[PDB]
Amino acid sequence: EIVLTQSPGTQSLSPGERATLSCRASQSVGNNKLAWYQQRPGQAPRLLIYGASSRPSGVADRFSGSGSGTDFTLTISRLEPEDFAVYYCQQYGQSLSTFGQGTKVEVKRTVAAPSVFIFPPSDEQLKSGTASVVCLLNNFYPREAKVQWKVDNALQSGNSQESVTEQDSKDSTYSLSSTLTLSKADYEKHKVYACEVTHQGLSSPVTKSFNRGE
Amino acid sequence: FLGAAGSTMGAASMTLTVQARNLLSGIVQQQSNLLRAPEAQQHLLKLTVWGIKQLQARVLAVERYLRDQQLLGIWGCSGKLICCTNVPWNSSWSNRNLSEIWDNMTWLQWDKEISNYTQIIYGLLEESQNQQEKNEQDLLALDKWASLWNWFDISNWLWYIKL
Amino acid sequence: QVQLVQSGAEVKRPGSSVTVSCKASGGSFSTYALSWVRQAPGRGLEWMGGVIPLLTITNYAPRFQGRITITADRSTSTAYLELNSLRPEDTAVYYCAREGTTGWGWLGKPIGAFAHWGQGTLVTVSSASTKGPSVFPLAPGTAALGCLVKDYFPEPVTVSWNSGALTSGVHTFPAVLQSSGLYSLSSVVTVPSSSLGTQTYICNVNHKPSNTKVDKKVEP
Amino acid sequence: QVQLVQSGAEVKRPGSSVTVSCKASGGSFSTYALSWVRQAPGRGLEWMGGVIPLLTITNYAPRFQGRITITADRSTSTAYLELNSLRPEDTAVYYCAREGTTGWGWLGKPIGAFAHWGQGTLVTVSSASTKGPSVFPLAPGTAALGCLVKDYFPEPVTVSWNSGALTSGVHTFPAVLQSSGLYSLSSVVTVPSSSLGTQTYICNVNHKPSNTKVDKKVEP
Ligand SMILES: *[C@@H]1O[C@H](CO)[C@@H](O)[C@H](O)[C@H]1NC(C)=O
Ligand SMILES: *[C@@H]1O[C@H](CO)[C@@H](O)[C@H](O)[C@H]1NC(C)=O
Ligand SMILES: *[C@@H]1O[C@H](CO)[C@@H](O)[C@H](O)[C@H]1NC(C)=O
Ligand SMILES: *[C@@H]1O[C@H](CO)[C@@H](O)[C@H](O)[C@H]1NC(C)=O
Repeated sequence: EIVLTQSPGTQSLSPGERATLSCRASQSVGNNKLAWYQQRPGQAPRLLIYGASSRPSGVADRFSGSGSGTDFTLTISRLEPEDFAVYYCQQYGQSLSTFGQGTKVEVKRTVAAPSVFIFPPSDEQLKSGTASVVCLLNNFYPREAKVQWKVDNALQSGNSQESVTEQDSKDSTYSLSSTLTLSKADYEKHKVYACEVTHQGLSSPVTKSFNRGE
Repeated sequence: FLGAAGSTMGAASMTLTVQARNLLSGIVQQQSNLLRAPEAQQHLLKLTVWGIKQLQARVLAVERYLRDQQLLGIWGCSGKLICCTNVPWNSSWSNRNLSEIWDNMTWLQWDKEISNYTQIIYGLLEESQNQQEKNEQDLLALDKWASLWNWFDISNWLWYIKL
Repeated sequence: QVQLVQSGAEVKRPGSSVTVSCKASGGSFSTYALSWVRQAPGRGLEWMGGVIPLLTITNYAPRFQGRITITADRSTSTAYLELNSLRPEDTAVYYCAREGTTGWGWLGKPIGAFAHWGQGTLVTVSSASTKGPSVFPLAPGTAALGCLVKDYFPEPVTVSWNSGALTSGVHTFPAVLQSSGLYSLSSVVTVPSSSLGTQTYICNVNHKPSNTKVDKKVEP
Repeated sequence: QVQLVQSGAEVKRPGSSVTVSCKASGGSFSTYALSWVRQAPGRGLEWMGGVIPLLTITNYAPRFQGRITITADRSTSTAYLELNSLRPEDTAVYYCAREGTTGWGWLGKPIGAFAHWGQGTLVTVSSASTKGPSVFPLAPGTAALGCLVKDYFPEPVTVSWNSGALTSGVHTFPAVLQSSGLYSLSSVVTVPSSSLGTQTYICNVNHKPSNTKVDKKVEP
């Protein structure tokens, strides 16, 4: 087994930057057989460079593979707003194979602070005995941050999972929505619902304070 | 030309990482002096001493530089300076080490190693080049390339690719 | 060109087995290595194994060997994959992919790379049965707002506000394989506070196997 | 020198599975077309599909699909037949086949048709349990006589008369499949009516599933 291990992190580059990736493996693939696979979520993962050197008819020339032996290389000179996705490479050498680890390239604006909000649980689901306290992190950059809820003066981890959108191409920022599940009888008790969010832009953990009643 | 003939075959792996150290072009292109002037002379002299000696040397070089091309033709190696064969290293009794041969042994000492059985190897090579390989290739066409592959008796193709 | 119209996504009881199809169209069903790949819904990609229909050469998986079955039936010109022991960690998208060839066609020398592909369907096992959820006004210069499509079955729903008239500034959030046997979803947009009573923000949801598409008020 | 080493006989139930083997002692085995052909007693060679051990190329007979399990092994020099989900009509001699070779040798071009065989393996699939043979002698112008062996299960019975001395008139029959699935046999020894009194005529029946070697001297 050849554990293919590409290793740049988030390729947070500006539109128009040289998208150079690490693109290595555990050991050397036989006969340099590597294919280059662009991928978008929900679409077809598409071949770029077959044999890691030659490109088919129809694939754009700005895709360009290089390297040999154990670790290959992909460079992309111009960064278009549609190529900002996750990139992999995959061996067709030894009879067993695995794909790339995952490198996301994005639109790069500067670092920023959000407009934080939290939703109280709605009465329409509270009358069924199902509370849901939902935070919101609107128009922040970068995506990577941390969310520490204070539900009755305590840390929560296991009920408030996180749903985070990718970089919306209009505003070039991200959006987070953490959602904790609860019931109505606990909603009659809990007064503190304050997600203490930490970020480059959220240096101090702020709240949008509300209690049981609004 | 001949520039590392005294080196070991590992340092004469250097020779065949270049044009066998220029041996073949020195075979045919050292003719260029007697190619440049067997004819620049405009003199009568009524008789010729070199008219037999130079001519005998010339056609001797030509027949020697064609016997080897025909012998590479007879082992399917025509054109290729370095080619491999289906003849195995047989019961031939100079069985020894790989890291002894291609690291510490010159070409001349290697010729002194296998000075015997060399005509045995030369007779042996064309056997696997022809008597079954040419007959397998003659088999390989008297079957449709894309029509036999339905039988599930596809090994014949596999048999022709392993043995 | 080469079209690989995969069969649709499926729901099924866990612990049982599963079959999927991949009907090719164009090029050649045989003489080129059709194969099969995975990707967990959020992970990178993963190759499993393939088949070559003219000689039924099966090149199977390093780990899933013994539980995978790939066939090739050229007489009706399809290709099936049969996995077993359905489970929440068999949940991945399963793309069917064919090897491409040199030149613009489907007959010349192959390349060794997964050039032409198929649409793919997420092969996700089902725990519960269907469920129509309820949609809520999530109360907050700029008033935040959401329509929580929470604890339903099955995935997915979409969210469009005022029948898609409000189109910019949208921020949906993906459905979750959560810890209740159901599925939840969130979706927010950005409106001002002063236009609460003037413009009534009415999200529209589309849950197609549970059949609930209601207009829902947001007037916090 | 392609020689084939099978396994030993077995008694089983329907629905279970039997791993019978064919170890290739000698001969180029990994690249040649093995076949697994059984023969029910007195009928045609029932082909159950072969295998090439080089890339696991299982040419299947299209009538035993789903019930077959055919693999290969180069290290043990053995292809494995695994007839899962057995039936009582599987009672057959599980021969293992392998194609020949042009020549003049055992390494050249293959010919397709099977040349080499194993020792033959028998399955006796029945839910009746193992029994021991009970012989019952026929009492003696001549008047022939034998020994009725019965109440043995499974097959076979190996009768002996005078420890193999009287070798004429030992009409050796196959055991007939009786009404209750049982079997019977009588090697009826023909002797004249001049020595009906004293001379030894013993029926020694050995049955290796039972390991009972019954001795029985006949008497008028
Ligand atoms: C001669 O042999 C020595 C080994 O001691 C080596 O270093 C040197 O390169 C050789 N010379 C040539 C011309 O190959
Ligand atoms: C081959 O020969 C070298 C000496 O030239 C020696 O060091 C090495 O151990 C030999 N290898 C074997 C396998 O005999
Ligand atoms: C290796 O080569 C050197 C010089 O070429 C020689 O002196 C030495 O004896 C050689 N050793 C062997 C084991 O061939
Ligand atoms: C090689 O052939 C010659 C013939 O000239 C012979 O004398 C010698 O013994 C042979 N064997 C060797 C050098 O091992």
